Amino acid sequence: AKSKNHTTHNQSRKWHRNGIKKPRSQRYESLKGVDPKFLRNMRFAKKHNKKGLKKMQANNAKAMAARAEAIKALVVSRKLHRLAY
Amino acid sequence: VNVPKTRRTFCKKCGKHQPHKVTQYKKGKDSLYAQGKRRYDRKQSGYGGQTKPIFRKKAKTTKKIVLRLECVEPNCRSKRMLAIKRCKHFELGGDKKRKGQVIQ
Amino acid sequence: TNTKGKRRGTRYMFSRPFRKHGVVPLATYMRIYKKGDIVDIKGMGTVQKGMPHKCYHGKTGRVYNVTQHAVGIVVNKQVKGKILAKRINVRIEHIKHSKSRDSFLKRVKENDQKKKEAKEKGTWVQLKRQPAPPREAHFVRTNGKEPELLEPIPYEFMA
RNA sequence: GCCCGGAUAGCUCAGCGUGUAGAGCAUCAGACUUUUAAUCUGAGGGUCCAGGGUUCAAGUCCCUGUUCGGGCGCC
RNA sequence: GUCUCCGUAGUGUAGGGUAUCACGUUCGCCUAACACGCGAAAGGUCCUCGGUUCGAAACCGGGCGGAAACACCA
RNA sequence: GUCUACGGCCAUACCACCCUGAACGCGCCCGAUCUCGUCUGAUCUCGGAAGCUAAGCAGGGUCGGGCCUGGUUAGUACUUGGAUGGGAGACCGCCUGGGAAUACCGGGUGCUGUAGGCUU
RNA sequence: GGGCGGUACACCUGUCAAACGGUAACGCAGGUGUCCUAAGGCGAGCUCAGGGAGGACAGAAACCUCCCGUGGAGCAGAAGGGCAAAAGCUCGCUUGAUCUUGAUUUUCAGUACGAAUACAGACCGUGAAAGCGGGGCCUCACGAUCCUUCUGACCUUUUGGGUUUUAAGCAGGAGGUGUCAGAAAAGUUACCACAGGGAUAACUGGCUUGUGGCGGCCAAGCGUUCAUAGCGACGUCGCUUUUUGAUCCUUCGAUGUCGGCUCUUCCUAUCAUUGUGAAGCAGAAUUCACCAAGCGUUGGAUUGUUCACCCACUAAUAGGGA
RNA sequence: CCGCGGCGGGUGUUGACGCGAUGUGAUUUCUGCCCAGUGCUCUGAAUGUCAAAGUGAAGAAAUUCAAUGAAGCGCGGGUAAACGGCGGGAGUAACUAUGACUCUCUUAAGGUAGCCAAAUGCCUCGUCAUCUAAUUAGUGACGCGCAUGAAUGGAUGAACG
RNA sequence: GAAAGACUAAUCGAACCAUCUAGUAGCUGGUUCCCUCCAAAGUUUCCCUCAGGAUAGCUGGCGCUCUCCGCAGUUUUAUCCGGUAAAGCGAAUGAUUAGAGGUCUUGGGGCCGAAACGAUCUCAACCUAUUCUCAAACUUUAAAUGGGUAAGAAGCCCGGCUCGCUGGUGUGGAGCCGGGCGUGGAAUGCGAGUGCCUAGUGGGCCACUUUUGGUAAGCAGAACUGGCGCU
RNA sequence: GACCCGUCUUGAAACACGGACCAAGGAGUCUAACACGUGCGCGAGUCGGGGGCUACGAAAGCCGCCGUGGCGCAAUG
Ligand SMILES: CN(CC[C@H](N)CC(=O)N[C@H]1C=C[C@H](n2ccc(N)nc2=O)O[C@@H]1C(=O)O)C(=N)N
Ligand SMILES: [Mg+2]
Ligand SMILES: [Mg+2]
Ligand SMILES: [Mg+2]
Ligand SMILES: [Mg+2]
Ligand SMILES: [Mg+2]
Ligand SMILES: [Mg+2]
Ligand SMILES: [Mg+2]
Ligand SMILES: [Mg+2]
Ligand SMILES: [Mg+2]
Ligand SMILES: [Mg+2]
Ligand SMILES: [Mg+2]
Ligand SMILES: [Mg+2]
Ligand SMILES: [Mg+2]
Ligand SMILES: [Mg+2]
Ligand SMILES: [Mg+2]
Ligand SMILES: [Mg+2]
Ligand SMILES: [Mg+2]
Ligand SMILES: [Mg+2]
Ligand SMILES: [Mg+2]
Ligand SMILES: [Mg+2]
Ligand SMILES: [Mg+2]
Ligand SMILES: [Mg+2]
Ligand SMILES: [Mg+2]
Ligand SMILES: [Mg+2]
Ligand SMILES: [Mg+2]
Ligand SMILES: [Mg+2]
Ligand SMILES: [Mg+2]
Ligand SMILES: [Mg+2]
Ligand SMILES: [Mg+2]
Ligand SMILES: [Mg+2]
Ligand SMILES: [Mg+2]
Ligand SMILES: [Mg+2]
Ligand SMILES: [Mg+2]
Ligand SMILES: [Mg+2]
Ligand SMILES: [Mg+2]
Ligand SMILES: [Mg+2]
Ligand SMILES: [Mg+2]
Ligand SMILES: [Mg+2]
Ligand SMILES: [Mg+2]
Ligand SMILES: [Mg+2]
Ligand SMILES: [Mg+2]
Ligand SMILES: [Mg+2]
Ligand SMILES: [Mg+2]
Ligand SMILES: [Mg+2]
Ligand SMILES: [Mg+2]
Ligand SMILES: [Mg+2]
Ligand SMILES: [Mg+2]
Ligand SMILES: [Mg+2]
Ligand SMILES: [Mg+2]
Ligand SMILES: [Zn+2]
Repeated sequence: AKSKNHTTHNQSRKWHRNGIKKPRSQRYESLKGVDPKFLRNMRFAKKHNKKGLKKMQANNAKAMAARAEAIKALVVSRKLHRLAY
Repeated sequence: VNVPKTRRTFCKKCGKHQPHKVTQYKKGKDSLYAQGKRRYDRKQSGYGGQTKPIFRKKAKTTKKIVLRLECVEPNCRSKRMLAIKRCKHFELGGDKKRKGQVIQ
Repeated sequence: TNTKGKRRGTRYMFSRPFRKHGVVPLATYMRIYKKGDIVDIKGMGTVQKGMPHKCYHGKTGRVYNVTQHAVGIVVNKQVKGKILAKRINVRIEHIKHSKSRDSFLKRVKENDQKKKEAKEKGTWVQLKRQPAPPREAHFVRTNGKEPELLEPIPYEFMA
């Protein structure tokens, strides 16, 4: 009264009837598993960005005119050729 | 193994490290009014006999060891437990070995 | 029924190469590792702290974390049919750069150099890599003499 | 796990908090005209292990190393 | 059916730095000679080869010999 | 060409025997009051400067070992795929494509990416 | 096959593993259920085994001294890996073997316990210092609910309100389940009964031929002399299924199971008879081989006997299958 | 001894030459040694362990802790026609030499009287003599008995089957 | 019951008749009309589990968001990884044969010797150069097949802002508001993406090579692909 | 050309089992609960199932100061 024990006979195909999925890749990957000292300082810098908008606003509202003044300162044979005309 | 009687370590209530007093731990007596005893006797009595199981196949021959760390500064007087790995032979605070003597 | 230990079957793998034992040289450490770089993994038997499990020795991934003495890393693995995306924390000794991306970062620049130039020239310069074509017809000059006649050797028992 | 008693010279083994007894083996002698049996000295003692307190410990208490009684049992 | 001991003067036989008893047997001691009793002989490949060893027969196997063992349940 | 701190796998940089070493330098060397240590002022620590080329030093040398690279060994050994191809079987040939390693015979013996003082 | 015998029933180390990883058998060679206040954590300082040359008693081997000395030593245990101004050896100072949220790896269902790696917030140890350290240099040394016991906070509940005892509460360790993801458990039936199985034994038959039986080649010697008339050592190639083993394919909703009596047939590897060769064959006797299975191959004592053993006769008292 | 039960019932209309419970198996003849074990019984404050109740103290009380503590097991005597058991250390002379007498003693004593290859003895078809032309069986003997034996009965012997 | 587990209405190692009752079964057998479409597994972990169930796997059904950028059991070009077949002892770790030169490095005996490494025949070990064969749990070297990554807009390149972490120096990074750049940056082929409920199965077999035990087997046990089972 | 059908089985014409022959009868049903798909009405609300009022009919129709109540709109310790 014995019995077979272990085998791997049909599993290199029994896997390929529905494909081998590359892992679903995607942008904006998560932030779970980072050290809290780095993530704290990034959180306070994500919390006090609305303190310095005006110098950022006028310094982006100057290159729109320097570009609009810079772009303003910048601005086979013969029988066959006839028959294809 | 062999442990010394006084270890200096953390204390929860005081905040700092403070010296302690080390002794080991023994169990308390089973009280009779506790809920699993007022249930076990109330269920045991009458006919029917034995209900809950009885352990018989004891295998291993050793206990884990638990220390009982008591504070020393007479205003705190707090205690907490502690756990050490398994051992058979055991003592506290006596006759620490040395280096290089005559072994018979 | 083999065992399931941490370091099964790594006699030759964590071993040091021949005549390269001894002290870890000091230009392994002071190289810089940003986030996003591509990294291959090679084990080492000297510094036992922070080894990878034996099934990563050769794989290659990218970084998501930097620590005080370690970087986190995202790799890929194949378990019974599917593919898992798993992340570890590896000390610096067991880690190198990969130079696979570099001939691409040398060909992005070479192409944009070959594009900024000669576009204003109205020239059409070839950009795609094209495989090795079949070779051209060419002459062979035998000035004077004739080809050397070969002869298959007659057998004799060498031994 | 509770309580309880037990370990001494090479075998059995005494010890009365103020000291290591004994009987039988092994030697050397004495007694008998000579062998037997009995007579006597001598050699061997770490009082099962560490501490205690006492002037003084083998001895009371303490635990650990060794054998055993008994009643008990919810992971 | 094969595993467990052990092989040693002529007999049988005690046991990491020599080969030992008891008897077998030659010569010598007390005596009145006699018996008992006593002291010195011969006797050794400590089974046949290779290694551990400064030195192995007593440690290690491989091996040949003998004896004492075992095979159960249609 | 030298001193200080280094880099790379750390040998083309090692080991053994020889030899010449200008000037600045490094060192053996002179010593023991100064809380530096030893059984011992040798080693370690300090205060020094009469006197001189052995020194892991520096450079060259050996029909040198060693190492580093190249040919031979060799399209050999081995090998992914295939055949109603042999052979009693062991194993060997073919098509298709990949393809090693010693012995043996040759050449080399520190570049210094390096910053500061210096053959200047 | 069961049984007796074992643990491959939880773990780790080399090998089988076919050059990532994974991978089996009652496959091999081996080990564990612990040990340590230092054998843990820092720092200074040293360098080992063996070998040479010497030196009073000193010898194979005590201690001292000089030189060579890439690990040939050691690191508590099994074995690999790892280590030279150390992870070793010798001294110094101590208790990071402590307290607390998570994240990840390991086998893996990508669940747990176990073990481990990187971080972060506290208090300390250290070294002038940079930093190293939250347990043994790495790879093994261990454990669920339920219940119990202990500690923790000026904690909440103890039921019509209020106070004090008790109990119940939440958090963390411990009390163990080795059949190791965890029941509380000794035997026999020849007086025996039911549900099933050819997944699993006892007969035959099948494939195999080690053991048993039979036959070859080679040629050192025996043979008064002379290798091969007859024989054959150490060696080597085969067949046979009348012995026993090995295996488990078919039948367990049944193929009637040892011997003998009786009764036909068959094979040849021939005991005798027919015809013929060689002898160490003079005759008589006897041994050896070829074509050859038509014809024969017996009577009795003891044992359940197949087997054996012994008394007579004879031409001969050959061996077997279905 | 019966029985669910009571002043219940049988043995019992009975009384130790009697009821009841056991092992052996006629007569003749003998019945061995061992009380450590498992049983059985007797002396038990000669005492180590031993419930409920009734008692003392501390507490507001529920409670908690102490003294004392019946039988029986433990300790101590009796008992084998009660179950059951009966091995070992190698030679001691004065020729073979089995072996005198012992050697020798460890865990309660250590197979006596007597019988045998039996219906009990693996080696086994044991060896010797006889019975047969020839006997693995029978009868007589030897004992070292894998594993004979004394009321778990041993040896006996006319009649009977 | 003068005992054999005998007999007790043809029934006895616990009678017969009715009720709870249609008692339980991981165990044997059977399971009722046609066509059309799709189509498998005998493996994984845990179980007083090995004739069995849970779990993941394979399968079918109903739909959905887009297309009417994306993926692939494959190859090329760059790149790292590995210790197998071969080979090698004149290289370490282990096993092993025969001679050659030396001084004795030491002995057991010849040997002349009141002694010797004086001299010794030496057998012998000792040192140096050489030689014959080997290796799953030995290795300097080291192939074939084979295993991951990368092959542009999820990229490059210019301004600028915030930061309580890091800091000699706006240093060092990270995160943010903005702008600019398309010859689509190897070859070949193809429409893709996710989300539910769920049946059956977990007794497996043969060959080519590769391979362990065994004398060998139409025997037992594993790896790669392919088939019968389902034809 | 062509072995006899059902059945367990890795493997049936089997020396595996049940089956002499014809007619009728014969085996996934019934409640409660939950989960998901699908069809219908009303919609931040929905539902009268229990109760009442006025031959087929033991049906149908109504009641909102009979909407109490159920699930839902708000979780956590
Ligand atoms: C147990 N017995 C045997 C009688 C049994 N009831 C039936 C029977 O024949 N049993 C026997 C039959 C087969 C069994 N047996 C024997 C040999 C073997 N290799 N395998 C077996 O299974 O051994 C059994 C044995 O006697 O004990 C007795 N009480 N006598
Ligand atoms: Mg199976
Ligand atoms: Mg009661
Ligand atoms: Mg005298
Ligand atoms: Mg220079
Ligand atoms: Mg000048
Ligand atoms: Mg050279
Ligand atoms: Mg592979
Ligand atoms: Mg250690
Ligand atoms: Mg150090
Ligand atoms: Mg910290
Ligand atoms: Mg019977
Ligand atoms: Mg019978
Ligand atoms: Mg069968
Ligand atoms: Mg047969
Ligand atoms: Mg044979
Ligand atoms: Mg002759
Ligand atoms: Mg049948
Ligand atoms: Mg029949
Ligand atoms: Mg013939
Ligand atoms: Mg009687
Ligand atoms: Mg008795
Ligand atoms: Mg007798
Ligand atoms: Mg008779
Ligand atoms: Mg008897
Ligand atoms: Mg009697
Ligand atoms: Mg009668
Ligand atoms: Mg009977
Ligand atoms: Mg019954
Ligand atoms: Mg039914
Ligand atoms: Mg029924
Ligand atoms: Mg479909
Ligand atoms: Mg279980
Ligand atoms: Mg089953
Ligand atoms: Mg099932
Ligand atoms: Mg090999
Ligand atoms: Mg099979
Ligand atoms: Mg097979
Ligand atoms: Mg087919
Ligand atoms: Mg198919
Ligand atoms: Mg036809
Ligand atoms: Mg069937
Ligand atoms: Mg079945
Ligand atoms: Mg079958
Ligand atoms: Mg099937
Ligand atoms: Mg069929
Ligand atoms: Mg059937
Ligand atoms: Mg039928
Ligand atoms: Mg019908
Ligand atoms: Mg719905
Ligand atoms: Zn404290």
